[PDB]
Amino acid sequence: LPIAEGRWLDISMDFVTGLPPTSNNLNMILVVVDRFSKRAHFIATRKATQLIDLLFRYIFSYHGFPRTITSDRDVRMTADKYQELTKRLGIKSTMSSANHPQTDGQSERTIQTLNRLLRAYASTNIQNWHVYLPQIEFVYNSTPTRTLGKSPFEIDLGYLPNTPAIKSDDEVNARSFTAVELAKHLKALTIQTKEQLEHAQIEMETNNNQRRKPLLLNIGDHVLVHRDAYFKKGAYMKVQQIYVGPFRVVKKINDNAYELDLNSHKKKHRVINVQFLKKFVYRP
Amino acid sequence: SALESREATLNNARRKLRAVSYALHIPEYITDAAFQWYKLALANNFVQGRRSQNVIASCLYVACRKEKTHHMLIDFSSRLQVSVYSIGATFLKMVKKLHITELPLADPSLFIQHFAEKLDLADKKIKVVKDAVKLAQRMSKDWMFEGRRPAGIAGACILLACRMNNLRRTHTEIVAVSHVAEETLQQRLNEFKNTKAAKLSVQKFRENDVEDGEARPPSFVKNRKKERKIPRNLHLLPTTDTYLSKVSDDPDNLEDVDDEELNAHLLNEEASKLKERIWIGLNADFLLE
DNA sequence: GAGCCCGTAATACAACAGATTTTTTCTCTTAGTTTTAAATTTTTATATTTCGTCGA
DNA sequence: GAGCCCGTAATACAACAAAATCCAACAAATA
DNA sequence: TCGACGAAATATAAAAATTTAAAACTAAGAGAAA
DNA sequence: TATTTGTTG
DNA sequence: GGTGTTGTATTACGGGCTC
DNA sequence: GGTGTTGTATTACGGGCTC
Repeated sequence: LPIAEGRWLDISMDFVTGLPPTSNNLNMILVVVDRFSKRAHFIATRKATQLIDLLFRYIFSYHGFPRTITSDRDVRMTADKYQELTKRLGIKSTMSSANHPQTDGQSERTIQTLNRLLRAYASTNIQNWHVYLPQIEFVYNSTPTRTLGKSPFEIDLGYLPNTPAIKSDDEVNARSFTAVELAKHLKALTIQTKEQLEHAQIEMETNNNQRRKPLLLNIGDHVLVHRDAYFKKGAYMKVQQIYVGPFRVVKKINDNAYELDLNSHKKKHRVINVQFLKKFVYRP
Repeated sequence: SALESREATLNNARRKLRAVSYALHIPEYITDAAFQWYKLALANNFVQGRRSQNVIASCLYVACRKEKTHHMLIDFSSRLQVSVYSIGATFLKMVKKLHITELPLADPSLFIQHFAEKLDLADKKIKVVKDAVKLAQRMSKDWMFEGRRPAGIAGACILLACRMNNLRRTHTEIVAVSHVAEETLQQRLNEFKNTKAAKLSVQKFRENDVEDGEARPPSFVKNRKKERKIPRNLHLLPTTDTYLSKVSDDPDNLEDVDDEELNAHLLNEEASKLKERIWIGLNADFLLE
């Protein structure tokens, strides 16, 4: 993904569908972490209704409205009622394709870290983890990461409130005292965190693309989709033959995907990331 | 849900409205106002049993009329058989139901600026349209055009402007888009010829046109005198209850109508079989259903 | 070094790791219900439209 | 070269990849 | 080929009085898809 | 003796 | 427009000593 | 006693030419 802009403008959205239920008021955990600062959040839903915009609004609008939402094609976010709200308000939607959760990313990596944290705080205390969920997000917020090297409080306005001890390169370290000069401090943090995000991007690209062969077609081919995101995710995979027909491509929607003319009723989506294509080649 | 059922109906309304607007060539805000009027119509327990094109045509017309424009009901009814006056009747019914307020004026000056490009066009498009609206502005204040089909008065004013100016065009070709009968058209033309002295008709009409009074509409001439020549007091207003009490509704009053009616209330029974012959001849299968 | 052709031939990389139903909203599609307004008559004076016909 | 301590500090490697039902079938536990 | 008239179509406000859609409104039924 | 209930491809 | 991404043991590279 | 293992595109290394 493109790295960032000013703070709290790109937001990653996903959630795990089911947990061992609490007392019958809460069922699953939704997360909001911004692409820039990776700030944890505690959205505890009920596996939901069209009132998603209520809880989501109450928990991001604490900070403010973003520019784009990096999420999956989930029905609570594909959500024609909710999408028109974003089009009117001025919020884009990346909407990662069917069974390709890699784009969500920061939220997926956070729920990876949240799962370990939730296991740590609810090993002997199942069925009431909603009390510990703010502790989960506060612990995630106070712990520095690796790809940025700073705590997500420090990536934002740096006001780690606990202050058990002063960090290295001891200074005033009290951003409450600063009143008008916060602009230069946020500019400095933005510059160093932007170059750190670029460093994380290039490091990821180096350690991943050692074998990733590119595929650049962009027009006029007869590509396939090998029975993943073509049929249902709930459709069972077995020793049944994989004989998906030769489809067609009409548009280059992105560098790493191509839209297809799915010869079905609608298939409800036509965006296929390159991890399912395996371009078909004919012969006269 | 209750809110779920509204969305499909509104989507169908939007699809039909956009389908008609694709042939009507109306701007976006007119369609937006039409859709909000359709929402108001559904909020007023929308008239069921009506054809879909009627209500969307009424909403489109009231939206295109709320801002001064040029579209006419014939354009709404221009698909090979539509029966325009039924659409007009549905619109008239929806006037009271939707309770239209701040009614728009009926002035044919904007009609000419749209009729100019099709029939009787001009090289600069400044002369004939301005001449027609200039003559129409003063012909309106003479109390002659009152409820007389604004398309017809617009076409008549265009013909008058063509007559006073120089334009080699066919007289009968205007009925392609104007859709006005020739009888009322020539009636309005020679009405203008009667009400004008024709002092400088060949060059250019009079530049100071003032007719204070002095003229009457033709319908006033027809039925003011109510014939052919070739703040009252409340006591002067009697109640009609005494008229109903004058005729007796008594059960025994069955013989007060003897004015040879008693001999001829019904057909005679001697000709009942004679009637029945031609009845079973013709009016026989008309009853078996 | 410096590259090239081509002909063999090693070479890390990934699939086999029980498979299926549910769970919670959403979104077309397609058949059944409900409320309501409308197709042919009297009719009454008013007016304008559009045919329809007639005349010199 | 040759190795060692120590102190940072990079570094590929794998986990988030929806959740949870059983299917068929061994053998323990009562009553 | 301009003038001269006849005449149905509407509104109109009621009472009415049998059939005809007819479009909102529910409600399966499939198909997505984390 | 039928209905359970631990664990495992 | 729209398409990975960090936590984690594990391991590699400079000051200071022996040369 | 008892605990990975090959199919597959992909890529690396010798004879023969130019040096």
